[PDB]
Amino acid sequence: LLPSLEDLLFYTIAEQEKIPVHKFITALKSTGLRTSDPRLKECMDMLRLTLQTTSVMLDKDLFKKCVQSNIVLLTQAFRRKFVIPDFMSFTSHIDELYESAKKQSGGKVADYIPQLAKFSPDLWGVSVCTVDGQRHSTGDTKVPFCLQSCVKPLKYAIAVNDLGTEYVHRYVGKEPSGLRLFLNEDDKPHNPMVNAGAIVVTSLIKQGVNNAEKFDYVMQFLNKMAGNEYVGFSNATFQSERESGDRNFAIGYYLKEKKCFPEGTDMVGILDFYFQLCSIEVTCESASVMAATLANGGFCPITGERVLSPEAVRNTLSLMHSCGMWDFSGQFAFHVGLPAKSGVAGGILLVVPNVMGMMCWSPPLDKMGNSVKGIHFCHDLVSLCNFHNYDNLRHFAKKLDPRREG
Amino acid sequence: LPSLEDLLFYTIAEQEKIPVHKFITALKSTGLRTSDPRLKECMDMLRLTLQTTSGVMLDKDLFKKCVQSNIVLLTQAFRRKFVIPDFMSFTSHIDELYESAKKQSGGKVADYIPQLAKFSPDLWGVSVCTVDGQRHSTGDTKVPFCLQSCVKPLKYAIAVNDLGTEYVHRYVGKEPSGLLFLNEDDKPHNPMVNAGAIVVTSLIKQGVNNAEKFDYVMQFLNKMAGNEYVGFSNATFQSERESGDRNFAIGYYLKEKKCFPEGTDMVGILDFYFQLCSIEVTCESASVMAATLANGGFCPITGERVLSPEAVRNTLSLMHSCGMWDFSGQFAFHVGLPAKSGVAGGILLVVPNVMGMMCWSPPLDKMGNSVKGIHFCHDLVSLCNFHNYDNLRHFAKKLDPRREG
Amino acid sequence: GLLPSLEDLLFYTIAEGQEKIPVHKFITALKSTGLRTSDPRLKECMDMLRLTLQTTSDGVMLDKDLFKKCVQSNIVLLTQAFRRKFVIPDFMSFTSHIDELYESAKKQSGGKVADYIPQLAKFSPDLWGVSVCTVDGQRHSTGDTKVPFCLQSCVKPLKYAIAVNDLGTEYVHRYVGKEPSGLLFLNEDDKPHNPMVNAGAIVVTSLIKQGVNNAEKFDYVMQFLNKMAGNEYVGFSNATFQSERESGDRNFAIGYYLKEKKCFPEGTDMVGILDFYFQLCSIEVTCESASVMAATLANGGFCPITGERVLSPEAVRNTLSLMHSCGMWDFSGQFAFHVGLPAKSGVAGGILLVVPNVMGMMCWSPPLDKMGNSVKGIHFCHDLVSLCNFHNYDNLRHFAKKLDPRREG
Amino acid sequence: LPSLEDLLFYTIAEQEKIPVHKFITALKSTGLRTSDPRLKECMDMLRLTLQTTSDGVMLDKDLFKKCVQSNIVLLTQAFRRKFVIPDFMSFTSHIDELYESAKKQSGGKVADYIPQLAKFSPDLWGVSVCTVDGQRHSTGDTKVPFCLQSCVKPLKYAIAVNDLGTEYVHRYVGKEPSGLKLFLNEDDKPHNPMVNAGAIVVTSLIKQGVNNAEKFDYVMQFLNKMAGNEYVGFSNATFQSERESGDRNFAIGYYLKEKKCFPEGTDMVGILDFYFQLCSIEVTCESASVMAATLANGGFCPITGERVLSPEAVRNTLSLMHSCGMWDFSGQFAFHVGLPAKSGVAGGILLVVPNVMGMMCWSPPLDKMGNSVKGIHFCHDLVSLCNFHNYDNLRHFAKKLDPRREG
Ligand SMILES: NC(=O)CC[C@H](N)C(=O)O
Ligand SMILES: NC(=O)CC[C@H](N)C(=O)O
Ligand SMILES: NC(=O)CC[C@H](N)C(=O)O
Ligand SMILES: NC(=O)CC[C@H](N)C(=O)O
Repeated sequence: LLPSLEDLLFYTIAEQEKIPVHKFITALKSTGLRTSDPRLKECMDMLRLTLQTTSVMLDKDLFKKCVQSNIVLLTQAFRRKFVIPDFMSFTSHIDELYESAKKQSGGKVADYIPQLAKFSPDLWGVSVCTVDGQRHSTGDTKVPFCLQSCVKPLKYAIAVNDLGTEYVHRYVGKEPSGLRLFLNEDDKPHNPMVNAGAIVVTSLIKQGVNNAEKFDYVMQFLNKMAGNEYVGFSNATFQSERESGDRNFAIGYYLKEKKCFPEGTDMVGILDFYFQLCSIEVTCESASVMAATLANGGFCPITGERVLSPEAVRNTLSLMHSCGMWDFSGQFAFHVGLPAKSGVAGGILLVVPNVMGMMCWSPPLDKMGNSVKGIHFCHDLVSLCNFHNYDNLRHFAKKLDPRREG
Repeated sequence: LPSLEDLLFYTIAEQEKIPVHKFITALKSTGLRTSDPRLKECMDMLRLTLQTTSGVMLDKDLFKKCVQSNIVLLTQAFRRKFVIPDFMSFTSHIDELYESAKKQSGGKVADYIPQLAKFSPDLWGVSVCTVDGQRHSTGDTKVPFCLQSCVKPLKYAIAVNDLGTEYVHRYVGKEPSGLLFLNEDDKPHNPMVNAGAIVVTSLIKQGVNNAEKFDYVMQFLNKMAGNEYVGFSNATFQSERESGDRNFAIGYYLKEKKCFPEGTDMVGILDFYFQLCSIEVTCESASVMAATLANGGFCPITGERVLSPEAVRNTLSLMHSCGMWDFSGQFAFHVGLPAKSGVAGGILLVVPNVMGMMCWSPPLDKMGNSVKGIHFCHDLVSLCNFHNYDNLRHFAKKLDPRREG
Repeated sequence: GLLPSLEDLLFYTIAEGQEKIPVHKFITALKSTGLRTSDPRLKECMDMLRLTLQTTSDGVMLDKDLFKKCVQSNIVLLTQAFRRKFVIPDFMSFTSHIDELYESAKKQSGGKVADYIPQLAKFSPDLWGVSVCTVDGQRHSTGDTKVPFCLQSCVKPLKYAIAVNDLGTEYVHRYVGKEPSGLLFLNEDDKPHNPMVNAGAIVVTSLIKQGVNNAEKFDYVMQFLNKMAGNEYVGFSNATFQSERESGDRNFAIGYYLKEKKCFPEGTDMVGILDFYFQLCSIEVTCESASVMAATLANGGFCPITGERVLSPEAVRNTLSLMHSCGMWDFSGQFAFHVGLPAKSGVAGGILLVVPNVMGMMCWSPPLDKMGNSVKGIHFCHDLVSLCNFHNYDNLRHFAKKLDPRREG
Repeated sequence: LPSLEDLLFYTIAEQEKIPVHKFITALKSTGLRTSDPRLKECMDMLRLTLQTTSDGVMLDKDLFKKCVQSNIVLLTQAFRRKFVIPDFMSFTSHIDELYESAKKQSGGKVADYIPQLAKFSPDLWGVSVCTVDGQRHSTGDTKVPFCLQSCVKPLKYAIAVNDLGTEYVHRYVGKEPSGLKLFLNEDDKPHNPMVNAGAIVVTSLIKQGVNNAEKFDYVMQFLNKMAGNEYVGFSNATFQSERESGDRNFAIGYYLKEKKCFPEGTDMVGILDFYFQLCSIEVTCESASVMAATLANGGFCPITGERVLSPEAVRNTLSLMHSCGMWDFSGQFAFHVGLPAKSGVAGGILLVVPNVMGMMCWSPPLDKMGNSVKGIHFCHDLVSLCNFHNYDNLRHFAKKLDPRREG
């Protein structure tokens, strides 16, 4: 009845009675998946074992032997079922967008922390990870840098995940500021995407256990969001933050005075936990998986595991849309229309919902604290593709739609 | 090789002839209306065919004679290619949401003018027009009422269409205020508040007189509504102009702050502004206007291009963040849909790529938003993965009407 | 025992040991006290001197009989003048300081004549006048002190004083606040912040003489300013009034906003009140007549050159308090701290200035600084308090090196 | 030309010898206290004369001269009704009536944010007067120690301006009411020295360079001069509680440091400590009234004659007390009362009637704006009765009475 889906896929990769391993790997990579994709491990484990047998071809039987455990995911890849079918074409566009933004040399590397915010201004990296796990990187995408305020969406998602929308917003608002004292009309910080809200959010997570276990908890959570790619910690940055955090201590003592914390909070300990979270290191590549988890409804696209509740992800994307780019948030929301969160190390965590996640990193910031190259890339991207939140999917004038074939 | 009309014919038959009522009943179940302008040739031919009797049955060749001219649309309709395939199931959910909000009898009918205070608190209508022209109304959806601030996205869309983003926003901002009148640049905060709308009004069709400015807008609103009802309440306009002290304060303040293009007659612009607020619609015709905004600027029941994609994207963005007065931030967070409320009780609602809607009930909550409409919008999104930041693949237990199963 | 008459006592002081006093010698001695022979309180004495001067061809010598005859009806005021009982006893010396202060402020030629209406733009920037009227009626002017100009916002304390005079403190402040704003139309009770800014002045205007028409209201205020000015010059610039009404978009915005917020007494015709407000801004004074108005405020509401009670002590105290904190636009806080005098500036370049218990002054020069205050006048105010212990919180017993013109040596 | 001693002697012995009690009784009726530091030589010689009895309790012209000669100028001013309030006993009667009227105002809440303030009885109420000539009057609980709290804010600003001048001090602090927490005005300075942010900055200007123990002693020595060496103490219990519960003040201090509002070389956390100490300095109504009298008298302490503050310091302090001294009530207090005043959370109101007298009113129960209810009531009543409003007129003042005039 059914010519096995393995056999079907074998005769679309051949046409020619055996398939060399290199030709299978090359074709796989042209789909956008990496050979290292964790959902492909059994297939790659079977390829490693078959290759050990001789100093290397593949009949229909050996092909079924290697692909049968992952045949569904491989088929969607090879039959152009992914969110961006023509990924190689899309990748060329990202590279042009990267090169155009590389010429933008304005901005100043933040210097308030000595601790390696002596980063080179020429550092510039862009990483893409689609909701189906297709990957592309250009530039300095393996270099660790601190999330800084890029961590704010992530830890708010964690808190809404563990505690729910209602409890979290007992303590922090859900709206942009006004031209920004610290607290809105209900004497809550305005939203989780500014320092006061992030500090209150930090006090909500894993209450009860000590700070060392809270950090372990958040790290394990970030690991799931990144599909177990690079997450780390900059103790140097942490020490800088805690010695130069005069504004944050002011916020902390103010929040404590206005009774903004859940009962039982040690505010100075929370501030320390806050500085730790800002000092978490990612790379562009690992951070883009984190964004793609947000783009994919809370499922990590390269592992398939449910990481956040959909309520946590919708809420996070909403507040990233309106509050994520500091004083530029209103203009960014209007011209780019994408959930994004910037950080003072030069990172912009960018989310194209249902499509892809991205991390852009260039240390030189503009006057509002946003990476100059990153802001430029974001504008170009949406000017090229119909990814703006309120672009139309049918009628989009000169823009390109990478979700489509023609 | 075999004809599209025949394939469609063989789908509706099973049975060498299709009864006419069978064809019509199947067509309406898709959600298209018999009166759809894109179906006029089909329906005229059906009407003419029945006159020249010879019975009431359509064989293959007669079927081809009738549907030939609109075959593409009739097939997208019949092959379940529309944005909401199981439209009748969705329709029944709309009615449920309608009946829930009907019971929310709270709020106060606006009474700063006699025309608004006249309206019964119990008038409540909801109308739906998808981006493919599928229609559904429940309640008081053929009762005329004034757009009031619901016109503000529409005239801004007209301004961006004729003038572009960069020009228009020399005069008006693009953010919620959070709080007045002017932002840090001495511009009104956004086009969705009186000060910004008054300035947007002064950008439209500069040079010509007010009668021609108005007719230019009315003809524009007619295209957005697929030529359904757009009218004018002179009674409301006269009351607006004699009780709008606040609006006169804004207008003089704008003139003092030099907020208008050079050559503006501010009191004339205020008059034009009051006229735009007094334009009348029904839920049904306003829902087509919203659907045009849902459909990238093409009117879904006529196929006509009305607005630039740029105008539509801008308007949706500012409706999202600024369209529900002091509730805008909470609406964006919990509903996540572009919407615009007005003091007559209307909420102009857009679900991008899906549909436009108009909800109307005169009683307002103390933020100025129709109580029944606010309740309906929350219910709608609690039920369907329509929130701007819902996910289209993983959406918990929400219903997705774009799908079949 | 009995009485050697006060008239004869005074005659001997003026008659330096001689038999008769020539009339010119009496006038010169009188003028040296600071009083003007035209002082309304001295009219009988001057009438009698004029009658005596009629009997003779040229000049007359006054014996004690003729002296008592001319002087008897005003002998008390004349005795205080001549026995140095006036608030500034050595007025000639003080007058020389005012002239020095005047001359050095004359050199401050910066600022910009207001030009939002043509009438204000036409005034030359070198017009500069300063006039002093003490609470005892001693007068001094230097510069362009008889040139009419519009009170503009300088009228704001005056109509507020009229409203408190007629209506009381509690009623008036149902409608307007009593504090400086800081940073925009209404305070937290939805009242204009104070009567010294446009919104509060417009509301104050709607409180005065309600129920009669605008023409009768203006006559009423005009008569009131005449009393405050001791019947010196008060007028009206219809040209300024017309330009104000056609140019004041900000004031129309304010009036529509106040109407919206229900800031007016019930029954107010708001555009009619705006018209009345433009009229009040267009009232004309000179430095000399305006200094008498200031001196009425310095003197607890008694006009010092007529002795008539013009305003209640309550109206005057309220007015001086709000001029102190709110009278110099955005510069009020600095002016209160460094000058410490109730003052009120206007866009024509006037600064109505009060030294309570001492004197009133009008300084006028059209060129304004970026805050709307006359450059020369502001310079003069600072100099005056650098020189004399007139600051609100200068101490009257220990004031270090400042002069105190109230004291003899 | 007869001698001032003899002239005064005749004025008192209407008749060849004055009894001592008669001299003392007439002296106290001028309002001067027999303990006045300016009268010590007179008082010392009087008691020494009583020891060597002889004549009895009777003073002749030569004994009177021996006793009063060293203080004759002051005693003559007193006895010849030349003090600023000549009929002091009558004025005293009015103060008493005003006191009793405010005593019936039992509203308000004692501050409870630290236990030291919470333990004070609501019914404590005292009012003390010291004129610029040293005339003294007290009614109620005027010998009960309480903390200055924010009443110290004008006193340390006055010290700062005295030592450093107006221009330097106001590089760091503004000179106007705020009207609109905010913390900072447009120039990124605290609005004025009468609010916590400005006071904290002013605290950081005094005796820069020396340690906090020496800064504190410098200030205490300064307050003791203002108070004519009457009680100035310290509540370490209040200080401990202040620093343990001053979250808001730590917020301000870190914000101030973030915005670079301190002089360079400032240890903000140590300045916060010094600030809590200044708030914990103790006075009584009687000694605090002398402090306010010093401000009333252009910087001279009226019961010692000592120059304590420059006139510049005093004028600045009185100006900012006028417009900024009663928290959110400042604008209304300036309009209706028109007197320089400073309230504090322990119930004190430091009150200055310039050229006339200083006062301290104290009652712990505060109103919703932080001001003592009985004290606010007394200040209104005082100015309703007397032409002491800054913009009252000294010649035409309606039905008010002027205690400076005789009739
Ligand atoms: N803006 C950022 O990226 C955060 C920087 C730093 N951790 C702060 O809290 O201010
Ligand atoms: N909210 C509204 O619908 C406003 C309408 C009304 N005409 C106004 O301009 O205020
Ligand atoms: N400062 C002024 O004198 C302004 C007066 C002017 N007529 C106005 O109402 O604005
Ligand atoms: N406000 C006061 O008078 C004292 C309390 C104030 N919180 C302080 O700094 O001590």
